Amino acid sequence: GVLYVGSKTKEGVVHGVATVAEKTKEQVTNVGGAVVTGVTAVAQKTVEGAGSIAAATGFVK
Amino acid sequence: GVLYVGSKTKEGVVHGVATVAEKTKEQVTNVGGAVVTGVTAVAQKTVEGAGSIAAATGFVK
Amino acid sequence: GVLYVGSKTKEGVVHGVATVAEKTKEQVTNVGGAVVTGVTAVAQKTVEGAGSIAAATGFVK
Amino acid sequence: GVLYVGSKTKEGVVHGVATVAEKTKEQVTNVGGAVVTGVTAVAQKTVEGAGSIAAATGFVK
Amino acid sequence: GVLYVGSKTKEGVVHGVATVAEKTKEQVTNVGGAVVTGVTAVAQKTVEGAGSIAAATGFVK
Amino acid sequence: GVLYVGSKTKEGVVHGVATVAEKTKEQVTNVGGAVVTGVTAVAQKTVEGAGSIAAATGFVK
Repeated sequence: GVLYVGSKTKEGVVHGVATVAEKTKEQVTNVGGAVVTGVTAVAQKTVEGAGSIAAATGFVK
Repeated sequence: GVLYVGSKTKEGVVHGVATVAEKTKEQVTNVGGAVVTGVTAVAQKTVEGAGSIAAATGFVK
Repeated sequence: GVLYVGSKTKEGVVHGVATVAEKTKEQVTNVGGAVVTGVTAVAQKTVEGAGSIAAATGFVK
Repeated sequence: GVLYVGSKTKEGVVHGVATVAEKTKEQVTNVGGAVVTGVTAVAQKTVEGAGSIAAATGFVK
Repeated sequence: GVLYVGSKTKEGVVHGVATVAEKTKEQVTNVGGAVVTGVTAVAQKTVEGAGSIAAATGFVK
Repeated sequence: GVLYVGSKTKEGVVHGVATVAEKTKEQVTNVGGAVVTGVTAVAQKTVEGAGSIAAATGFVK
């Protein structure tokens, strides 16, 4: 079906994901999967089958 | 069916996910799955089948 | 069916998820699944089948 | 001596002089002298001597 | 002496002099002298001697 | 002496003098003298001697 997105902004500002750490001993950072982060961000049908986007670290020390 | 999104903003400002830590010993940060974060953020039908987006760390020390 | 979203804002400001920690020993942060966080945030039909978005850490020490 | 004028407005709107007439036979409009009309309008020492600003029509039919 | 004018506006709008007539027979419009009309309009010492700014029509029919 | 004018506007809009007539028989329009009309309009010492700025029509029919 139809999906109409119309925007008439003026002076937009976007930040997406942001990670910060300090004085840590052991850092592990994992980002992704389906991050989109726009000014007119649009996502549709990220999975349309028996499929996975499991951005799963699995820290097993 | 129809899905109409119309916006006529002026001077919008967006922050999405934001993580901060300090003086930690062992840091583990996992982000994703279906993060979108827009000024006109739109998501639709993120899963349309027997599928998973399980952004599941599984810290097993 | 129809889903009409109309907005005529002026000077909007949005923060989404925000995590903060201090003096911790062992930090574990997991975010995602279907975070959207817009100025005109819209989600629809996040699951339309036998599927899961279980952003479930499972800290098993 | 000192004359300090400080303003920190936001969204100001000013109209100055405004004349309107209708169905008149004989119209005579005279404006001036020391009209100032600002958003931070300031006037000082408009006359500092034996001088005149007499915006005086003198309709003598 | 000192004369300090400071302004930190945002979105100002100014109209100065405005004349309107309709269905008149005989129109006479005279403007001037020391009209200033700013967003940070400032006037100072418009006359500093034996001098005149008499914007005086003198309609003598 | 000092005369300090500081402005930090954003999106200013100015109209100065504006004359309108309709269906008139005999129109006479005279403007001037010391019209200034700025966004940071400043005037100072418009007359500093035995002198005149008399923008005076003198309609003598």
